[PDB]
Amino acid sequence: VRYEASLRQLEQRQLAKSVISRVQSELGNPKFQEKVLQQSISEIEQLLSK
Amino acid sequence: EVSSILEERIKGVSDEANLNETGRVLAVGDGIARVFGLNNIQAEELVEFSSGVKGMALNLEPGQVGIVLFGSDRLVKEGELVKRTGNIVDVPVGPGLLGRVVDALGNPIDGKGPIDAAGRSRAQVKAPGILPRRSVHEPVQTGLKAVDALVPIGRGQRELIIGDRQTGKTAVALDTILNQKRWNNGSDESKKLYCVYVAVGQKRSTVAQLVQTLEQHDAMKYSIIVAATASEAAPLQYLAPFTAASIGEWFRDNGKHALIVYDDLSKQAVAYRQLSLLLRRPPGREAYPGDVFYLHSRLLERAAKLSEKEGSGSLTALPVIETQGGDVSAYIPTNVISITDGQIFLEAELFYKGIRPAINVGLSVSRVGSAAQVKALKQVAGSLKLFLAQYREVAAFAQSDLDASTKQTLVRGERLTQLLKQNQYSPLATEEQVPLIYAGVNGHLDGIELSRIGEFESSFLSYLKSNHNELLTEIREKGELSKELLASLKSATESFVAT
Amino acid sequence: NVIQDLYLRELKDTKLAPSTLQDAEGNVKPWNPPQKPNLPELELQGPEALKAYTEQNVETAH
Amino acid sequence: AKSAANKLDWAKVISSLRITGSTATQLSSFKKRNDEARRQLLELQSQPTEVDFSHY
Amino acid sequence: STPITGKVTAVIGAIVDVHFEQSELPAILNALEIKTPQGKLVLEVAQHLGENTVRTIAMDGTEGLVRGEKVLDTGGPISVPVGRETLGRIINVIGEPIDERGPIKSKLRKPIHADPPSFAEQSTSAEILETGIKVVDLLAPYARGGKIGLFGGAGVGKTVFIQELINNIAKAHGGFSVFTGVGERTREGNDLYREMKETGVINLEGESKVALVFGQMNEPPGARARVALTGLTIAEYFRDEEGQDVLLFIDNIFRFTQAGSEVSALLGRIPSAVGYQPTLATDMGLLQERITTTKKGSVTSVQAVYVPADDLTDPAPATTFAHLDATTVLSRGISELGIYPAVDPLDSKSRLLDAAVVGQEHYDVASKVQETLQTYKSLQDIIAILGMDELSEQDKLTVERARKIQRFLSQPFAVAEVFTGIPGKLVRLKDTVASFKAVLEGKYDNIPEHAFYMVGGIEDVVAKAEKLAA
Repeated sequence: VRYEASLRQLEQRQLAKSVISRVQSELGNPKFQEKVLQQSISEIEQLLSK
Repeated sequence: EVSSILEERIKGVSDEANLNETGRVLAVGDGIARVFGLNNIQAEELVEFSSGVKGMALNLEPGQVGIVLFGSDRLVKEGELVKRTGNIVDVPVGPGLLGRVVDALGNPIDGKGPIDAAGRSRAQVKAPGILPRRSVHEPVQTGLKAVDALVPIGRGQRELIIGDRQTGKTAVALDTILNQKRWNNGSDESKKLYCVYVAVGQKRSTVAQLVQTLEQHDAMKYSIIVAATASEAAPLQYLAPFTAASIGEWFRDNGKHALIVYDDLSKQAVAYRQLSLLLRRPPGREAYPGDVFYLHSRLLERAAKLSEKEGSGSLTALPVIETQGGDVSAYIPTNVISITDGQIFLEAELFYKGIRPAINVGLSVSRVGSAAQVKALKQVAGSLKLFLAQYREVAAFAQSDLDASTKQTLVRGERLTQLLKQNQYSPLATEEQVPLIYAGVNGHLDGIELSRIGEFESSFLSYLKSNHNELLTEIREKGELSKELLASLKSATESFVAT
Repeated sequence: NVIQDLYLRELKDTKLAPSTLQDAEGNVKPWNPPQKPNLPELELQGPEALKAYTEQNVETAH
Repeated sequence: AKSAANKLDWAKVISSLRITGSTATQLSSFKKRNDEARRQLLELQSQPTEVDFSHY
Repeated sequence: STPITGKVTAVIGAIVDVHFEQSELPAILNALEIKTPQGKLVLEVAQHLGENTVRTIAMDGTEGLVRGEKVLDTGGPISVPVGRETLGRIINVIGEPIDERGPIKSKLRKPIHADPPSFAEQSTSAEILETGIKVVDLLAPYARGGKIGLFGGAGVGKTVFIQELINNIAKAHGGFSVFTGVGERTREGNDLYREMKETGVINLEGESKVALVFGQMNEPPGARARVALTGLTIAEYFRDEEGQDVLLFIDNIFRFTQAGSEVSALLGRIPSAVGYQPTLATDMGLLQERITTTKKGSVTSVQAVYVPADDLTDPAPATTFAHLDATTVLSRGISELGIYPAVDPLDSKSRLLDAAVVGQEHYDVASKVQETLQTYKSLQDIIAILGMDELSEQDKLTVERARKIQRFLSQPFAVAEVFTGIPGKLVRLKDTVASFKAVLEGKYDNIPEHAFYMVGGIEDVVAKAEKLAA
């Protein structure tokens, strides 16, 4: 059970570092541009609701 | 897997970040960010940085609002956006923290699930009024026989456990908590004291041992451990007893009784010293801030037994003060002694001489005292106080040809001193405290050889348990010692004395 | 939105490397084997004792 | 049971008191008494006899 | 290099203020490097003061500095080199050698600031380290992964005590050790360097089971502060990354207190009680919490402390006194009596002393030893004035046993083959329990007091009884 719990913790932190690799992928892509448009219009809609 | 659940939770945040008032750090040095913005901020309000740091806002100055960071300065840098959370500090309160070691914020440092407790209520609130209280009369029994007899403790009161550093000050305290398991098992919710141990400045390894010991004795399920460890920041340490008190309020308000052990306010003091100095407020007497009296007093009058219209409840407290050289003359001890209603002063020499409990009987007083004493135990230990008084004078008579009376006192007294030894981490039941002391009172134990006192004690208890646990249960449940019971006890003791 | 992107990217791309049972064996304590019935506890064995006890203590001290 | 054995043991100690040469009878009795009390601690030192394959 | 270019504005001692440009953003706890003919001066960023004007602390000296001088930013806490190639190499504060065995580092460097492991991380242990020093073992049982503390007054052979510990425990020990010296004198340094080459713990060829971090008090207070941080991270690298258990050793942490007090004052943070920094407690806490038994490893720190004028009521020793697991106090009187070690055993308390924890026999014996010695001390006043012989025969026998025991504490030391000439004694824990038990039983009250003096175990005690007899 002890190695099982350790392995679960280890898997999540390993997969966390794989997420860091995905973060670097997102901020490179012109998904960075297209999601900025989405965020921009979302802020327009949201802030207009204020 | 579990990762998927977290990602779903992240998808579940997307909230409009229209921060009505933001701030920008102008300069951050020493964990004292000076922020430009925060126009309508409430004092002591919780602020969230870009660094994610949490803070309180002790200084609201006109040009800058001087946040005191709870967080580390490591990520903090100038210009950092300072979102105004807009909520003064609050912590979950409720029975959700039973068997939960939590930090001040409420994060479970033991990670025994995210704390789900009844409500989150603010850290500081002012102490109960005159009429919102009714006088103490309900005992609380710590299992430590000497404590229960020499300085009997009650409910919703303060009374110190002031003693020398690392004499297992925490051990003396922990013993009380352990005995509360017996009463906790008991149905009445005044008998259910939901203890709160406030581990202040205590290294995480030490508290881990504490937790482990508590787990061994299965005490984590009435125990709550508010933890501000050695690493935990001076704001957290500062607000830690206040935060803890609020948890206690839910129980108190619910009319239940509970015991909060602030250990040690001396380390709380240092944190305030650090804070005051960092805000460059002049440090009071003994370089401990001037409003330390005010700080401690604000906390310590929250320990109170409420009135019966306020649903007869309490938050009993037992502050622990660390006496650096044993100086109760030291500024923080003197202040605290004045504030509180009783003190118990453990004696280092006694500790060294292996007398554990190491209590200095003279320098221990309880003002509530015998009002909150079991009647049975009161009867059979009024005598004990007087005997010990003589024994103290006849202590110096241990340097010999002595008056027969004096020599008798010396014998009786020595046997008593050994009787009041109670090996650390083993509480005793009240129904078994009372017979033993009665024997000593009747001088039955005087005859028994000192070495054979120990053998006598455990044996006597089993002998009593076999011979008449009818008597023991009767004594326990009546809670009084009737002439018939004391008669039977004298006889029973004689029978045991014969063996 | 980045929220969607993060959600998408992480979930989709999730990489789990599995670890051998053999590696687990190293990292865990392995089972201990049966204790065996063995000899049971036995006293008064042999008529060596019987003759000895009868003969030795055929008398009490006067 | 063992309490029968031991009641008879201590009765025999004070009987052996009245005689002599039985001054090692009581020591044999003491040894068996020891082992009876030991066996009780053995039997009390009975940890669970099966795996907790329910929870664990 | 980095756009983060600052021009010095004020050299006001170690405090050196830099004026980074508006675009550029530094951060607290960073490390700035300024190329100088005196290597690269490292400045640790400790405040932001506004308009990207920081107040930073120097590590190296500040002579010849020119205000206006371009300042590169490392970009974060000082980065040492880490590896298993750190073993048997002296590492200075910035990481640069003093052993002069060229590039120290495996393939890694690490920052010297790191966080103390959380409550969840903490893993408790009741394991018992054995010193092999009989008095220490019996009357102050040590613990593996502990935080042993060599509290004492002025230079009680502080280094000597550590050397003995390294001589016994380290060689026996299979992990690594880290010897960290905070402001230690270079005479002592040269002796230690030589000494651990001699004991071969610095194994000239092959791996060394110790690593070295020698700090000199000559180095400015700033460097004195972050030599401690450096050493701490090395131990963490061993504990964590190498996974092995370690035996950390730090020397002298009062020097760490003094250093911290000084740069607090210089930072303008008005020094608190007895001139000791207001941040003393929290700084201690970061160091101390960082040293612990994790699930990654276990590290047994032995930290020397200098108690000014033997006043432990002074806040700085007293504050440290709380944080340490296994205290010992070295006393001059006992030293003068010739006993090596000089510990006053009635002034030594180790956390492990719980009756079943150290074993009931060990405990019972230790209660008896404590009483026997305590009896001699209490009776010393009576023996002194009233006279020796007026005391009870029982009391006198206890005194005689105490005098024998007192000199049975005297263990001649291997590292005092230069301080006494007489070789060491490495006495097993079980052997010590047995031999002390025997003495208490009075089985060797036919053996002279001086036939326990400066000799080991029971076998030796008998041998010296015979030797004196001959």
